[PDB]
Amino acid sequence: QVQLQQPGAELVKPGASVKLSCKASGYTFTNHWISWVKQRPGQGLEWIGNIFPGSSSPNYNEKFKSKATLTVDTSSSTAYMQLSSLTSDASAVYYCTRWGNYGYYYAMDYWGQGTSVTV
Amino acid sequence: QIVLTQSPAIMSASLGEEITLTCSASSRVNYMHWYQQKSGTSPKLLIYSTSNLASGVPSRFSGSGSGTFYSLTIISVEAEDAADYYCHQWSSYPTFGGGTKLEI
Amino acid sequence: AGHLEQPQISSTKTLSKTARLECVVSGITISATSVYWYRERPGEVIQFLVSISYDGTVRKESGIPSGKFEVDRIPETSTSTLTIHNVEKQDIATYYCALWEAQQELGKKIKVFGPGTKLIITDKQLDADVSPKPTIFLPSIAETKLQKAGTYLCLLEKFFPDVIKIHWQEKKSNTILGSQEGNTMKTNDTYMKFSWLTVPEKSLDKEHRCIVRHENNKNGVDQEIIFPPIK
Amino acid sequence: AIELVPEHQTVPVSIGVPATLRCSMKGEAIGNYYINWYRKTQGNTMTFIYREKDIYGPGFKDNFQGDIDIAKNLAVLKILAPSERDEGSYYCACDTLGMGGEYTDKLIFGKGTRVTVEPRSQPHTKPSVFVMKNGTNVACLVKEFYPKDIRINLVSSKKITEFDPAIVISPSGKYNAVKLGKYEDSNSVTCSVQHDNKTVHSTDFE
Ligand SMILES: *[C@@H]1O[C@H](CO)[C@@H](O)[C@H](O)[C@H]1NC(C)=O
Ligand SMILES: *[C@@H]1O[C@H](CO)[C@@H](O)[C@H](O)[C@H]1NC(C)=O
Repeated sequence: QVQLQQPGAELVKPGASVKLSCKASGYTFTNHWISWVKQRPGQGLEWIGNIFPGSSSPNYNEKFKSKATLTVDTSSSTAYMQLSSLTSDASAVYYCTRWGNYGYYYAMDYWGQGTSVTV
Repeated sequence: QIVLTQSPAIMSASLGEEITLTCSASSRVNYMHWYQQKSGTSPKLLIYSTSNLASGVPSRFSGSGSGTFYSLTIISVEAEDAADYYCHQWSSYPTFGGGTKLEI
Repeated sequence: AGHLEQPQISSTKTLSKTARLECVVSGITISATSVYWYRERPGEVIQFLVSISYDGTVRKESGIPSGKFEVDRIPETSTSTLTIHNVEKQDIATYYCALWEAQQELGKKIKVFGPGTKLIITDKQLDADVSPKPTIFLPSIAETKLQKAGTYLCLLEKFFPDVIKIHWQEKKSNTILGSQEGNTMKTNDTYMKFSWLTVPEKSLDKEHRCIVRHENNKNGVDQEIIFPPIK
Repeated sequence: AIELVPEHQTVPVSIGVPATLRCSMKGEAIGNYYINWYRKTQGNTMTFIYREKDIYGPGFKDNFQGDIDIAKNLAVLKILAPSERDEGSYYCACDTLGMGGEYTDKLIFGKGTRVTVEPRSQPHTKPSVFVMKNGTNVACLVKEFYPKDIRINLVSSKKITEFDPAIVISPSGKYNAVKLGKYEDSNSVTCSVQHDNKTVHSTDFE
């Protein structure tokens, strides 16, 4: 039983910035990776980036490196995402996932409910 | 870098017959994972690490694959099984499949 | 305290042909203890391959069909040699040799591993100037005089096997120097690589050379290119 | 058979904070066997770290620490101070101790954990770009920059092939870089490297 709380939805103006926050609970936050996945209507899933807790310069996708910035706070036990310089087509659903490690071999076993962001 | 292609995009399977969902790769991948996303719900994990079965999943969901070609099998098709299925793998960074719709 | 040493850091051979891998025990005769071999296929864990003991029994594991990679030991030169028969794509892997050494304390032993060989199999290689081609880069004017430190660049190119070993050490001292390098990039036909070294004032008044270890070097010896001393 | 599965296939650690690594023993019992640890910092150079009972390698007693737990049935290796030299992939090995009629004493390994290191935060510093060449090949040397981001170009660059610069970490914590280019003409020319805001030139700095 692991929970990955994530807000409902957000609506922002074009050219603005959005901060999406995913809060983890239950499991040990330090051990497991966290990834952010973007989903659209009529889509093929894309991976934006991932971040190990207590780390710097997390890995980013080549199509989201300039627009996405992932940070974590061990004290807050939350994972944050920042999206900037948005466009018309950057309206989708963004999920936060937890990577199982021992025998799962980095499978996103627990998922967030997702945030629907439209502009 | 591995390209995961799922064909066909939309596949029709009548209720009651066991059918296999297939995920193909451009290169060799060690372990592959399968996700089920129903209508208006976040994706779930069914089969983790090439046919190991995730907790809370009915035992009739099993996978089969090796090398490059991987597949997922359902023993019994039910009404509740309508969803969209993706295949995921880790090769120093994730790579999701196209996604196939399962309908009754 | 003898450390295993394998003269070849890479091995390229024609497909479906015999390949021979050897590792020599430094300064110590093997005597009673046995010599082991391991294999690391890409994207896989290393697994024990063969073992030869003082009696002479050649141990193996599951699978490992007989008549493949016979292992032989030479007490005359303290050399254990493994030769692969009918090398193939699945045979493409990395090979290590190990042996248990007994500590001075009773009942404790440590398994020491060789540097590895990284067996490589490819298409019909051509021997036209596959040796690395170097290029000396002299430090620029008003750089060492004003920074009190020196920088070199050992440019290298046109070597076919994937792995190459480059390290820097001054002519008068055998110990190696802490060097920094950039990974190789794919070129038209082969690879290229450059490494730069920083030398303090104490090593400034010395003549440096760039040591490159490669399987396809001329005459099977490490290539040497001399950097004139800063002095 | 016996399987050892490492906890993470990759885990970044920073300089100065201790870290732990665990290899899981999906087998009969962790207590019966002997657990080793190996490091491959170089391309293929294996480096023994810790055999089961308080016998380390050369110079690894101070830096590293090993321990075995029974209830969780794992094998824990603790790094007390990560560093650039400590950056490497670590392997967990299982000693079979032999059986009643088995004396091969082989090692059963697990997959490596690519442990990458990242420097501690320090104030930003200017890179002293130095152009240097020999013939038609030129490689300007930006030497002492801390930030990771960098934008590059070569003035009057007519080279057929462009080479990606290499970013490395100096022992002083400030990254080093080299950008190289071979020109078929106009070899005699300097290099310009823009870092942080605006531009930095090898000209008028030489
Ligand atoms: C390799 O091929 C590329 C593209 O065809 C070319 O630009 C380059 O000059 C070639 N390298 C040679 C001829 O050494
Ligand atoms: C810093 O960069 C901005 C644009 O990125 C520019 O407007 C500004 O003038 C720069 N600062 C200085 C001191 O030049």
